[PDB]
Amino acid sequence: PHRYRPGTVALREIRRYQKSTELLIRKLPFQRLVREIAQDFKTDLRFQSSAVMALQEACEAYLVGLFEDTNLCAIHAKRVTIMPKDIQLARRIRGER
Amino acid sequence: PHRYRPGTVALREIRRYQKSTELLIRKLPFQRLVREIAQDFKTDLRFQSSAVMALQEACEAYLVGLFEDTNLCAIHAKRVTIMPKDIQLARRIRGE
Amino acid sequence: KAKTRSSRAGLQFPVGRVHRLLRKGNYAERVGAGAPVYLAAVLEYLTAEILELAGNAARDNKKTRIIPRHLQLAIRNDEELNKLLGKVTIAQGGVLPNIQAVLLPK
Amino acid sequence: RAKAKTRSSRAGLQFPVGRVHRLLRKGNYAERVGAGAPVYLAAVLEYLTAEILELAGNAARDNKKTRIIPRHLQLAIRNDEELNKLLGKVTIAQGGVLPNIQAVLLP
Amino acid sequence: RKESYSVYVYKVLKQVHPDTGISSKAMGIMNSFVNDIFERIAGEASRLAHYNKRSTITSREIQTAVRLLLPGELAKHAVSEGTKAVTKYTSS
Amino acid sequence: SRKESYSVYVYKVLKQVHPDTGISSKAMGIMNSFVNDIFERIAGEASRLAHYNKRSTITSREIQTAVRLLLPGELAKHAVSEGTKAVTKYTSS
Amino acid sequence: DNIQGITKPAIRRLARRGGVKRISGLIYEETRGVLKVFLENVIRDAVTYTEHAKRKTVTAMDVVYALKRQGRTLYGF
Amino acid sequence: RHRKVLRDNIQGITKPAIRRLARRGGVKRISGLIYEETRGVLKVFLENVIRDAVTYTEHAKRKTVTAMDVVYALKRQGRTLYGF
Amino acid sequence: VKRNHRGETLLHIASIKGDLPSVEYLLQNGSDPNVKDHAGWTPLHEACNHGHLKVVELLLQHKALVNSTGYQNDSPLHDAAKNGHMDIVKLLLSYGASRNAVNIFGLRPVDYADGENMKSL
Amino acid sequence: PLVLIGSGLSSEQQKMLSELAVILKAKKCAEFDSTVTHVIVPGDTVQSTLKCMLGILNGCWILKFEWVKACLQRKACEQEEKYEIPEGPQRSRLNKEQLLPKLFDGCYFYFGGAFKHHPKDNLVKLVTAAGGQVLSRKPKPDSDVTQTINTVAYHAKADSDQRFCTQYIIYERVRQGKVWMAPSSWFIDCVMSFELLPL
Amino acid sequence: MQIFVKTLTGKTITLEVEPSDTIENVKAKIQDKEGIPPDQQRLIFAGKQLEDGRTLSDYNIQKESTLHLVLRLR
DNA sequence: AGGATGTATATATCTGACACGTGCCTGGAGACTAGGGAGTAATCCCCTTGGCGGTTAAAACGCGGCGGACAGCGCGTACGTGCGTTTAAGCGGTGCTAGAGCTGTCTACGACCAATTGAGCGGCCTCGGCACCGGGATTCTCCAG
DNA sequence: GAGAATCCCGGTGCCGAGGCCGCTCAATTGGTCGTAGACAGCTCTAGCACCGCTTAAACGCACGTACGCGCTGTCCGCCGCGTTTTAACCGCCAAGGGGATTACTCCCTAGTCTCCAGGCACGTGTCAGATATATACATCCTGT
Repeated sequence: PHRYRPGTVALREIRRYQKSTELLIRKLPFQRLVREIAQDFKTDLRFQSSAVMALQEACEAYLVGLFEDTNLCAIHAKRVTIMPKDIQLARRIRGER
Repeated sequence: PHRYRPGTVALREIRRYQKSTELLIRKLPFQRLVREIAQDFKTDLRFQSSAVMALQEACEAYLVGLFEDTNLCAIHAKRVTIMPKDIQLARRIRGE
Repeated sequence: KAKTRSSRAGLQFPVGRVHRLLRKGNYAERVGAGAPVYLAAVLEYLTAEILELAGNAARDNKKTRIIPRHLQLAIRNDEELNKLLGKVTIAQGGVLPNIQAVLLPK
Repeated sequence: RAKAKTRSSRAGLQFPVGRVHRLLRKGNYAERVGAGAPVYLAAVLEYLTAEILELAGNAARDNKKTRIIPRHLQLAIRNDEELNKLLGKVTIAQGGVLPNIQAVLLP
Repeated sequence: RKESYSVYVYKVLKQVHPDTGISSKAMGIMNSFVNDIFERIAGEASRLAHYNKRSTITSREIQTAVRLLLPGELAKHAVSEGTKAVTKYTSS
Repeated sequence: SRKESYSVYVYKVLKQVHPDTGISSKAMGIMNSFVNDIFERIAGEASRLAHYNKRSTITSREIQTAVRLLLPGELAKHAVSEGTKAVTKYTSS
Repeated sequence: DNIQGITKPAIRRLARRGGVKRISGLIYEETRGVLKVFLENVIRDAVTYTEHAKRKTVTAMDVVYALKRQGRTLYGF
Repeated sequence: RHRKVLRDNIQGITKPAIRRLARRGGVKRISGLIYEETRGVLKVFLENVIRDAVTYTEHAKRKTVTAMDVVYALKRQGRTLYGF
Repeated sequence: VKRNHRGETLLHIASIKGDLPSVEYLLQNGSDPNVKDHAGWTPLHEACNHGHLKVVELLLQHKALVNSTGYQNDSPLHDAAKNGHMDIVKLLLSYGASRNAVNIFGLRPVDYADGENMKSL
Repeated sequence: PLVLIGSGLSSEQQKMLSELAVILKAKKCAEFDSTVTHVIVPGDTVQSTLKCMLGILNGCWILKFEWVKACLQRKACEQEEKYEIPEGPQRSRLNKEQLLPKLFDGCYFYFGGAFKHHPKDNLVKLVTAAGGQVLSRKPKPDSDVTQTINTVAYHAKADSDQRFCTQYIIYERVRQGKVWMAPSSWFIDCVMSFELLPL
Repeated sequence: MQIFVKTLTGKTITLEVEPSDTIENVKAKIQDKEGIPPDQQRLIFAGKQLEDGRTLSDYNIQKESTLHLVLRLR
């Protein structure tokens, strides 16, 4: 057997995923989530395809930005992990209550 | 030789200044600052009396709003004071 | 006689001035007849709400007028008006009082 | 009647001038539009488009390809200092992120 | 000859709170408030009337504009007040 | 006939600034929305600048001021210049 | 209950694209909450725009306008 | 027909003024290097506002910056002001 | 050395309005004659610009620089021409005022005069 | 009002300079402030550190460690103008002590590419301390904003082609109109000799 | 001193002049190589029309600059 | 410092997306006329810059001592890495009604012009609510037991 | 249990809110005219519900190694208070640039026929880029 020590494969993942462009979250569960949320404001709604694609793109952008801000906040306090307090602080400075 | 201990006068000043409405930036220096920058951009200007007051109000509200989030970031790291690193994290997260 | 348009609708805010401002402000080619009788009511309701909540806090401090501090205190305690006016600065107002829970003495 | 010479040719432009005129008149921006505004608008728009498409092709020829896909426009936009503050609230589709790893995570 | 909504605010205040008054540095704030809300609502209604290939800015446009701009609870009261006013006006 | 686009006009500028490159399909959509955004912004600013001073038209000066307001840094001092050139080639014909 | 379709590895991949290196164990629930709020707002505005014009199909321009009303322009469509 | 100027005037915004602003903010203990940072931020903000104000003024062929111009500038940036 | 709000020292105010005994006292008491303001002017500059000959004489007689530059790199001769005078030009030229220095716009002092005798030199 | 600053002294030498200044009772400085009107350089040749270059550009003395030794021995005030590093960082003081313009008074610069041997912020600070200005886009030699500039550049030679053409592109045909192209070596040499050497 | 002139069809013509001439001479030199008559040409430089009767150096033109040429027919 | 896993090169081949081509229908161009928005001169008078001076509220300089920030070392549990097992995403088919677009008539709603009259703006003017000042009361903190 | 600081209670003076008057300019009434928006009606692009399968990705368990979090010392940086030196704030007088209105004459833009070239939907074809392959070689660890 031969192992890498902790903290090495993570850097490889960082380098890989920051160079591609494919979509990350799967495609069918997102469709079902959107339909189940929107099924409380009307009754017989129908969706095109560009609609779910656009929603997915915007959601991914939002979450990636949030995680960048959280990481900066975490490093600011002499740590390397991230925890819920960081998400709360980032979102409260931004102005989203 | 009576003497308070460090930490009490600050709370009193907080309570006093949070319950009063008045400008605290010494008008005439502020006027000269605005005129200096204006001299930078164009030549031989002249200001009304209301422009300077509007600018004073806006530029005080901005700084108060910044210092609140600075204090939050400082508390977040198990400290009581503010240093010149918190301002930068605040301005970075905000988007400026 | 002549029954004015704002008095046959039950309102107090005007109805003709809004018509003129909608017609000569470059918003569309034509403005219908039931267009101002809605804007007037909405504006009146919002103003009544704000003024009532301001007068209350004005009374709770042993005074009989309204100065800007009272409007500032009545806006930042409503949890539904604080969202509509979030990027606004009232002149000659102030800030709400709150000290954090850690900096207090033991 | 003489031979027709279009308005986009007298100014030495490539964007249209008839289309900009028509869209400025039937969009309710004012009650009457001058006869010199469309040319100004067309010139400005053409300059911006040229400035972006010149910077895209450099990053295109870097990775040894002969087309322009959205990743290249994202790179070219996010790597300049003035074109960033103008488009600082837009998100390109099928784009990505700039490479940046913090310096207190390396071995 | 300038214009200002400085007489109607008085009537609303006299009918909600009988014995009170307004200082001069507090009428300008109400003026600016009314003007800003007017501009927001009318602008959104205009854009919504243009996104459909139509030319008249009717009442449904204002309804949808109010339902988009104002937050949750205030919307129901606002819509009810407007509808009551309009139906009383068209009845007579 | 049907919906109109700005796609026949980006290709020409491309062939003029870079003579050996093409452009994909989605990139054309990006470049086709980028123009509409800027158009609407500039027109909307010129309208209000005409409404404040009690005027009633849109002329070249309004567009000049609208451009100088909402373009940052050294992108103004270039664009303005370009614009002027066009008008001077127009009145002289 | 369909919020569980956003699994654990998906959140890890988004985090990696962010730039983080070590994730904690109580970070997933908060992510799901934030996502729910965002989607709720956008979808409600879109359905209002759709119901206005007397239709029954949410199209792409509706979502584009809904995102534009908050500062998320989203070129591309 | 000469021309005079002004320089080095950001020092009138002294130390106790920054302290009073911080007190109204909510802080309790202040370090000894926040002052230069505060002055820098203030200068940047004021420049960004006065530029647009002077542009509006020079459009209408006037020579005095009025009160409505600062209001229009601040509304352009993103922060409105009620009172004038 | 308590300066004004514009940069001007006491010698500047003394020079901008001829008060020769005051300048004599101020100089004998000790005051450096080469101190620029916020724009870049020097006492000799204003002295030669407004048109008082005796003050230029007194300043020159105490080792003041003769080719110093200022706003947009204008020499004393530049102002002495652009306004129009007779005596100060002769005095300066006798003292060694450079007649070939150039300003930021690329012009020479000869290009800023109107008189025939002025253009003669 | 003498001040002090160091540009390569030793730790023991640093303590020695501290003690010498204390004996002189003058304010010291670690970060490069504006009023730093004295710089001590270890060796006997003008080095290529950022501090020494900023010192020669702002204008002050560049003295050697022999002066430190002499001040330690004689214990008196000072004796200047005997150990100044000659031949090139001397015309700068002579230029600043006679009310003349700065070096790059009327030039425009643009940086572009990847810089490895030297960072970017350092060069930007050097340019903005010299007297010129920095640009933000590439100066194409066919645009109106480049052709409509009338600013002769002082400090050039008597009559040459570096008097009407004053724009530069710097990286890490040589004159197409009014725009040049030059490597970083020419810049960093131009600073440490106080003369716009041609081409 | 060489000088470039540019025409709306996208071409470049080169000329050689001295810095004390007059616009009429430049138009004559242009007609000596183009063919258009010297009564229908108008030149543009730095956003302003040029009149006939002044010297080149008055408008601050130096070596290796560019002028634009426009006709008057249509 | 070999041994073992990734990542980069180089070369086959192969399918589906880009660049060019040709009828032809709707929107841009040349030539003319009628009316009102904006460019250009004069002239009245409100309000911004530049000085002078006495008085007292804030800014600048210094000192002795305590609470907090930054660097050490010592435990114990929560998260990173490689495996073998079980769930359901993605691809490619085919049948199908519901709802988005287009077209052709025909009528109820808003721009436009004229004549007559009350609401809302500018200026005067006088009494009550608030700002400013001295005096006992009561709450809150620190050294000492 | 004492010191300083904050809250009430009268007490005099002073200017800005709340009414009031003529009159001027926009809102109301009473008409006609040319054209958007409601409402039937027929054609056909695209979205929802199914089925089988091949294989990439989500679940579940084990072991051991950094990293989070709670202690205990050492000492330089910042708060609080009293004396001295600087320039803001207030009230006052004088001179001249430029913001707001008012008129008169002319050049620039909306509104209408007419005809000729620039741009859109539809076809058909050849080359740049995505995939499978062997392997050449550039980091990462554990042993000594």
